[PDB]
This record gives sequence, C-alpha cells and structure tokens, in this order.
Amino acid sequence: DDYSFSCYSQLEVNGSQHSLTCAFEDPDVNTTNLEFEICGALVEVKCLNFRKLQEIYFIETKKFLLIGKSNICVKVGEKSLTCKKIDLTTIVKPEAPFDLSVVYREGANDFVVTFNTSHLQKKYVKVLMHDVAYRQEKDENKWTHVNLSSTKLTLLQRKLQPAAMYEIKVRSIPDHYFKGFWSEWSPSYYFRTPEI
Amino acid sequence: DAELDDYSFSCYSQLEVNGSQHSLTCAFEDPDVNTTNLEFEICGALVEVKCLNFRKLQEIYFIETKKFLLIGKSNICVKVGEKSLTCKKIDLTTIVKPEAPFDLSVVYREGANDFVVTFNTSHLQKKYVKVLMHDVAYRQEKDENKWTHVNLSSTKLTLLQRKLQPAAMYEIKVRSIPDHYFKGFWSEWSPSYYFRTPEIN
Ligand SMILES: *[C@@H]1O[C@H](CO)[C@H](O)[C@H](O)[C@H]1NC(C)=O
Repeated sequence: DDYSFSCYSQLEVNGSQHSLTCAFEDPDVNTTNLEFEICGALVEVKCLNFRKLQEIYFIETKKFLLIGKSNICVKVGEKSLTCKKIDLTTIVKPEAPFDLSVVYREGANDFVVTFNTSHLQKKYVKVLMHDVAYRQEKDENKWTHVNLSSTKLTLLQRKLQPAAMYEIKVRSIPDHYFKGFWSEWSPSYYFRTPEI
Repeated sequence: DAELDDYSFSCYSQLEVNGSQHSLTCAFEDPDVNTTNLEFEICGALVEVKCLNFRKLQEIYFIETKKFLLIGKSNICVKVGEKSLTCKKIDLTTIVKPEAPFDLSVVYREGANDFVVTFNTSHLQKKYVKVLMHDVAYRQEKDENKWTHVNLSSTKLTLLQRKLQPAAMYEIKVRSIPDHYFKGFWSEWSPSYYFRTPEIN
C-alpha cells in the first residue's frame, strides 16, 4: 500500500562514474513489476532506468550533473506510482575509510591513529567528517567515539588499559556542502597496548 | 566619518563564461569608497584549494577560475592586508548573471502580417545555466514614453503588425535571467536594434 523509498548516491566509484541506489522502506513490497526511473539534472539525456537486483535498484553512470534536483519515480508499466525530487549531492554515502594504522610513539607516550580516504575528500577539500570508534576488544560494551575532519588522531597511552587488545574502526559522513549518510565502517584494526 | 557600511559589497557569478571556466565579480556598493588597501578573497566550496584571491581591476574585483564547486556557500571577504574586515557567505549558483543576448534580428513577413524577432545566446550551449527567461523590450524610436515587454524562454518571438504603429521606427533589445535551479540577476541588454514597420493603406 505504501511505495515509499530512500536512495543514496556515491561519487566517483569507478573512475569518473557515480552510482545511485534505491530501495523501498518496506522490505515486504513485491518489487516484481515495479521499476525505478530518474529524470532531470542529467547530462544530455532526459531519463535513465535503474537496474533491479535483489529488491535493490542501481544505476552506475557519468551522466549525473550533480547540480540541481532530479526526479526519481517508482513506475508500474507507464504508470507513475510515487515520485521524489532529490538533489543527488544531498544523499551521498561516502566510500568507507581504509588502510587504518596505529603507531606508538614512546617519547610522547601516545598512539597515532591514521586512516586513508577518497581521492575526492582531497579534491573537494574540506567536505567529510570522520567518526573513529574504539573499545577494549572484549569485556567493554560500548565504543568510544571521536569526531574529526582530518585523517590523524592521537590517543594517550595512559588513557587506555595496559596489555590489552583494542579494536578500532572508522567511518565518514558528508559534513560540508554535500549532505548524506554514514559510510560503511572501515575494517577493524586490532592492537595490543604496552605492558607496564 | 568612515563607517563599516562603507564596505558593503555585492557579487555576480558567470558560469562557463569562458569554455568551462567561470568568473566571479565583486564591487563595493558605494562607488566612492577608497579601495586603496582593500583586496577580496574567496574561501570554501572550491576545488583543490581552500582560498583564492581576486584581481583588482579599477574599483572592480575579479576572478576567473574553473575551481568553483557550485555546491554550497563560499565565504567572500574584504581583506585589509591579510586580515578579514567583513565577509558574506554566498552560494555562487544564486548570483548568476547571464551573458547578454546578441545578433538580434527582426524581419517583416508579408504573408503573415507579423514580424519575426530572433536572437542568440551563448547559454544555449552551456552545461549548467542552460535555462533562461528572456525579456524583450521594444518602443518607438521617438519615445521616453517607453517600453513594451515580452517574457519568453525561447529565442524566437512574433510581433503582430496590427499591434505596431505603421511607417514607424522601433527600437528593440533583449536581456536574460536564470530560470531553472540557478538564480541571479538580469544580464546586460543586447545592443539596440532598429527597424521600421511598413506603411499601411
Ligand atoms: C571521499 O571518498 C568517499 C569514497 O571513499 C566518497 O566518494 C566521498 O564523496 C569523498 N568525499 C568527498 C569530499 O567528496
């Protein structure tokens, strides 16, 4: 009865080409004869058809203008069920951070935690905010979160348990100009703190 | 004496004004302000850089660059030496001044008793500011009693002979404003075009 949906775009996922990914909010919707289409703010083309896979709808294309709003419609045959005007730059899901690394500096008695990001967060200069989460790998229930705009974070050795395994991971969300959603978590990094 | 308000300013962008390169132009609203040690800078919503400097071109401040993100708002600051005096957050897609129309043409069609008015615009070939509203203004050459206006989206208009004075000289010109997603300001007028209506029995 309700064909409401949500989408996320990703930018430069395969060279200069972007992607758009849409799915119904109701997981039980029969998608067998429902199609998705996007029209407007496209490069020299009126509309594009999504490809349907496993209840999800995908487009991979260079043809997003990224300036202005687009119209995304759920169609059965030619009949337009529901539509949504969306600026593709307001629903961006960043790629996950990666190559997480931890360095110990004995002199400073601290840990330098770095991670890698997109080509784009460097091209588009100040746009993402990152969320670094860590916790004692077992025993401890909830995570400790630190927000930052750069790719480098310091943890004081003496603010962590000694001789203990820590788990640490990172994710990103558009923070300036762009808007959107949390990336997937990076793969976790595990390390054991110095004994005392 | 001198007041902060003296340094209020306004800007306009032109998008793809030179191939893929854009422009941004800023000017103090007061034309008499001593600008001697004032510069302009823009920071934020740029590509690859944090900040760009404007060039000063005789009371006007100008930058040509491709490096506008065109997403979100930039900060445009009056600079005294290297310190910011006063700033404005501006979304560059909301202060677009189109390039002026050109190559106006008006031709009487004998069969139809009308005049076909055509003109041209570089915006036809742009990726971004592609949709404009045009304002065509025309008046008898002998008139500060003034102008008739027609608003249109296309580059071709018809004027009906029965609506014009016969055997008379008309002046006509055209300008444009952004009309879809982009917002901003009227362009300059095309040069004025002059045509005479036929005599009538
Ligand atoms: C950086 O990368 C992620 C992929 O890792 C997203 O593509 C995101 O859009 C990028 N951030 C910026 C600033 O564009």
